[PDB]
Amino acid sequence: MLSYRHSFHAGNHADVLKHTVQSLIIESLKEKDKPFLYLDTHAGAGRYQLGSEHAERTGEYLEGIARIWQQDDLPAELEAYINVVKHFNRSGQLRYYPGSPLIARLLLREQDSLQLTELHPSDYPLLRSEFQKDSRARVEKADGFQQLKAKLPPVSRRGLILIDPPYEMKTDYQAVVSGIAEGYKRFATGIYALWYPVVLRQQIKRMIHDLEATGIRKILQIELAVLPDSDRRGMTASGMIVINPPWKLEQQMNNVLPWLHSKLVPAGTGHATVSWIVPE
Ligand SMILES: C[S@@+](CC[C@H](N)C(=O)[O-])C[C@H]1O[C@@H](n2cnc3c(N)ncnc32)[C@H](O)[C@@H]1O
Repeated sequence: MLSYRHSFHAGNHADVLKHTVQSLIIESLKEKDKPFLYLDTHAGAGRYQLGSEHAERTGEYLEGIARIWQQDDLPAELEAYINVVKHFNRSGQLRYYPGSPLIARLLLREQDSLQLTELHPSDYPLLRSEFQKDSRARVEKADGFQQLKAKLPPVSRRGLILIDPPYEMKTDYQAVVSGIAEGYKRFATGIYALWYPVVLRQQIKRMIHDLEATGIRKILQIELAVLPDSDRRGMTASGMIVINPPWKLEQQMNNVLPWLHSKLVPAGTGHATVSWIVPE
């Protein structure tokens, strides 16, 4: 029960993909002056210490953010995200990694809003202190999936909903789908970004089945695999499923995925794809 700790994984290849997509979506939303909501259902601590014992045990950040953040030929699509990372590592050494709530905190504007939830008794107080005196943000110790009912639609009528669970309980694979259907019912023009791991390809196929069955349209799938699928290799890939993706997102991902994959996976194994689960 809440035994998952994101500090082991912070800044790994999956975070790099996830936060790339988050930032691009946010930048798109800012192309209109009107305010929007950023909703993070499973928000985490806010930032992560990479020198921590948990990070270095896996050291997964070494094969993720570390391989891209100082590249001189960084694609223009990655600048906003990487400039947030640099902000938290101004010494030029990689010591801290910003979670989704801090990427949002620095990319959102004065008029925009954040609604964040985190249940874990270590991570919640940490997240709360990240947002003291930032009156744009509401931070609660509550179930994230329940927010898709309670907080939608936003008063602004615009927004990004990031659903990023740890999949520690297998039930998450169903809960993400029913959660999205509940959210969509309330706010059908929302942008929903669902992160998923590939541990067993089986469970992803089924999840995508259930998503298709909701009848929701306009669903984009972005996946980066560092290894081919297996049933004995832990997490070999991760992806972002985006409902109502912004107009440029498909092209931006086509622009940046080959570079990303080349940097994250120098051996060239696995794959990286962008395609539609359900077209318009
Ligand atoms: C991996 S993290 C997400 C990190 C964050 N979104 C980021 O990008 O930096 C998943 C988190 O969800 C929390 N959690 C698990 N179940 C939850 C629930 N039902 N509601 C809210 N938070 C949950 C965990 O404690 C953990 O911090």
